[PDB]
Amino acid sequence: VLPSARWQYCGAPDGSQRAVLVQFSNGKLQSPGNMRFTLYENKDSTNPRKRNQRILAAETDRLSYVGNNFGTGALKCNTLCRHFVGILNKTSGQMEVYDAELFNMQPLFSDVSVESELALESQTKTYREKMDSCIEAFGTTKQKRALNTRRMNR
Amino acid sequence: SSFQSDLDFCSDCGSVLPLPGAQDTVTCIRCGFNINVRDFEGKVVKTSVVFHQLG
Amino acid sequence: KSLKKQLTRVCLGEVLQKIDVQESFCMEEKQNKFQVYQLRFQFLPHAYYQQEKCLRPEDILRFMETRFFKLLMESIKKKNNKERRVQAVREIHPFIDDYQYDTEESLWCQVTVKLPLMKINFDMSSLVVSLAHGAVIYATKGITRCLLNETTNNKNE
Amino acid sequence: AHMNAKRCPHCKTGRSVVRKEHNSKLTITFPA
Amino acid sequence: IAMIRPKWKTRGPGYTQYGVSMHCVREEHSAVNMNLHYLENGTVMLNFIYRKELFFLPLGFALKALVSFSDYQIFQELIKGKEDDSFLRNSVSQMLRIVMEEGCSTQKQVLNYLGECFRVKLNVPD
Amino acid sequence: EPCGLMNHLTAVCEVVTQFVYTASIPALLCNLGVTPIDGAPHRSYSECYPVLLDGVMVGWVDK
Amino acid sequence: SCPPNFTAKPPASESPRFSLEALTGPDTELWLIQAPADFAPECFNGRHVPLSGSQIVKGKLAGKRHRYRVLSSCPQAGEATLLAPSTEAG
Amino acid sequence: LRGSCLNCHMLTCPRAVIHLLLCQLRVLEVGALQAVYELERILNRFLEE
Ligand SMILES: [Zn+2]
Ligand SMILES: [Zn+2]
Repeated sequence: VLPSARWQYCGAPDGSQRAVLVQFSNGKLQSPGNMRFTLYENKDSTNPRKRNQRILAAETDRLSYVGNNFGTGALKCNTLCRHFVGILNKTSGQMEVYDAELFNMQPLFSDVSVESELALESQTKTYREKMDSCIEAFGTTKQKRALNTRRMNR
Repeated sequence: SSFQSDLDFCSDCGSVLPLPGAQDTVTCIRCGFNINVRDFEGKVVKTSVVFHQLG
Repeated sequence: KSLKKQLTRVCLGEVLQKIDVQESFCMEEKQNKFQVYQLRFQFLPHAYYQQEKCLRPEDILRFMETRFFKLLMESIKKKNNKERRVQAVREIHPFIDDYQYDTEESLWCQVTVKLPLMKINFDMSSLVVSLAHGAVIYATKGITRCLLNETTNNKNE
Repeated sequence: AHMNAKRCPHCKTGRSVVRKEHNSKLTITFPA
Repeated sequence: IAMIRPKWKTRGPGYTQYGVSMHCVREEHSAVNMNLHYLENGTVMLNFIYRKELFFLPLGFALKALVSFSDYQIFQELIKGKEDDSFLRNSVSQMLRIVMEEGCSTQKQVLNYLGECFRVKLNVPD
Repeated sequence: EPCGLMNHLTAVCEVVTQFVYTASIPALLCNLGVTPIDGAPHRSYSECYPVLLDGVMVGWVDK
Repeated sequence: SCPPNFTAKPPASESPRFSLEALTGPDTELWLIQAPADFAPECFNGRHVPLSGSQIVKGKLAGKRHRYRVLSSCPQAGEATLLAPSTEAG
Repeated sequence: LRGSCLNCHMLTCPRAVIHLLLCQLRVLEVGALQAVYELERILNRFLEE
C-alpha cells in the first residue's frame, strides 16, 4: 500500500475534549440550518458512574432534538466499540487521533396526561369487555372474530 | 433546517405520512409539518420479473 | 403431429420472457391525480416454441389485446370495490391511457394502466405476474398436454 | 331444495328467519 | 425457524402459508412459542400464545411498543438487507401506518392501547 | 408404530447441560470484525451477515 | 401548535470551549476510526496506519499486540457527522 | 319451522311441489317405481296448461 499516515494520539483524556458525532432518527441532514447544538453534562464529576453521562440538544427553527449518552436511547456501539476522529494533514502525514462520542438524536415533543383520569369506560361489564380482546387487535382467530360479532346475530 | 429520508415518512420527526388525499399538502399528524404533494412525482419504482432467460 | 401441437395447453408465462412494471406518481390536474403504471411485456422468439406449441407471435399479441387486458382490468376492479388496433385496445376501459406494440415483428407490447389514488394499496406487479401465470392463451378444455411418442404394439404391428 | 325460508304466498308477509343455536335454542325475528 | 405450513392459511383473512416460528426459553424455566405470519399484502401478524390461547397482533404495534424509536428508524431496520425491493418498502410503511391510523403516535400510546385491549384475558390487579 | 419416532443417541453423542456466562462474547466479536448493531457496517447490508449469539442479534459482518 | 424547545435538565449543565477547531480547508480531512473497546490508542504513535486495503499494524499491549488488521474503506454515507466547536463563538 | 309461515301455518313451498311429492310417495308405497316420472310428466303439462 502506497498511502499511509503517522499516528499521533493527541488530546488529553477528558469528557468534552472528546469530539462528538451526531446521528438523527428521522433522516440525514443534507443542510445544517441554524441548528443550535448544545451539550450538557452532569454536575457531579467525582463518582465514576454519574460522570461521563451527557445529553446533546439541537434546536431547529421548527422542531427540537435530544440525544443521551446513557440509559434507554444510547447506542451499543459506544460500549462494544470505541470511536475516534482522525484529523489527517496531507502534507505532514500526521493522523491526530481524538476520542469520539456518537449520539442518536430523537425529536422532542410535549407529554400527554389526559387519559390518566379518563380510565372508566363502561367498567360495569367484565366479560362483555372481553370483546376488546376479540377484535382486530389481539384477535383470537378468524372464527372468534367473525363469530363473536353480535353473537352470530342470534 | 430540513432532512433527507424516505418520502413516505416525515423528514422532521420520522413519523409515517398518511396517504395523499384530495388536497395538495400532506400534513404530518405528530409534528404538524406540510409535505408538498408534488414531491411524490419523483418516484419511479421500475421493477422487473423474468420468466424465462433468453439463452 | 399438428394434433399434438394443437392439443397441448399453452400458458401466458410459457411465452413471456419478462415483465417490466414502471410505476410513477403523476398529478397532472390540480384536483385529480393518478398512479401511472406501465407494463412492458416481453416475449420469447417463436423459434423457442415451434417444437411444442403452434403459436405465431401475432396470435400472442392478439390474445394480449383481447383477453388479458380484460382480465387485468377485471382484477383491479375486483381489488377496488371494498393505429386502429391501439384505439381498439384503449377503448376497453376508461383508465387505460396508452398502448404500444411492436408493429414490425411483435415480440413486445406496452400499456399504461393509470389507476386513481385509492385508499387501499395493492401490488400491481403481483397482480400482473399472478395473472400472467394464471392466463391460458388457448387450450382444449380439460386437456393439459398430449404425447404421441409411444410406439407400443399389440400383436407385433 | 324446497324447505327454505321464503315469503309466504298466502298472507304475504316477509320471511321470518328462524335460526338454530347450539342444538338447544330456536330464535325467530319478527318481520317488517 | 422459517417454515411453510398450509394450515396457517386457514387462520386469518389473507394469511399465507409462510411464517417464522420461534421457541423462546428463559434460563430453562420458561418457554413461549410465537409465530410471525405473512399476509398477502406484505403485512406481518405476530402470533403469541398466553395460557394456551392464541392472540394475533399486527407487527407495528409490537415493534412500536418495544422501542422509543421513530417510525423511520423502525423502517430502516426492516428493509435493512433488501433496500431496493419496493414491495417490501410499501409493505413496511403500511405496517407502520396501521398503528398511526389508530391514534398511537408514541410508545406510551401503543402501550396504553395494548394494555386496554389485553387486560381481561391477562388479569392484572385493577 | 414407534418406528422412526423413538430414536436413540449414538454412543459419542451428548447433550449440552452446562450453563456459562456469555457476557464477554459480544465484546469479543466486536474486537473481531463484527460491527455493533447500532453502528454503520461500513459496507452494504446486502453484502453482510446477521450475527446471532443465543437469540441475541449482535451485529453485522463484512462477508 | 408550538415547538417544544427545551433546556429542562435539573442535575445537568453545559460545557466550555476547548482546543478542537472548526477550521476546514483543502489541507486536512476527516477519518472515522472505529477501534476495539480494550484498545489503547496511545500505542500506535511510532507506527504507520494504511489508508487503503489492509495492514497488520504493530502495537504495544503488555508484551506485544502487533496482530492488528487495520482496514480502510470508502465512506458508506454514514450519518455520523462531526460537530466542531465554533471559531466565532466559544 | 324454517320453511313454513308462522302466521297462517302453511308450508311456503309452491303447491305443485307438495302435491307432486305427495303423489310420488303414495305411488312408492306400493313399489310402483315406474310412475314417479309419469306423475312428473303429468304435472309439467298440467302447469303448462
Ligand atoms: Zn412529522
Ligand atoms: Zn302465511
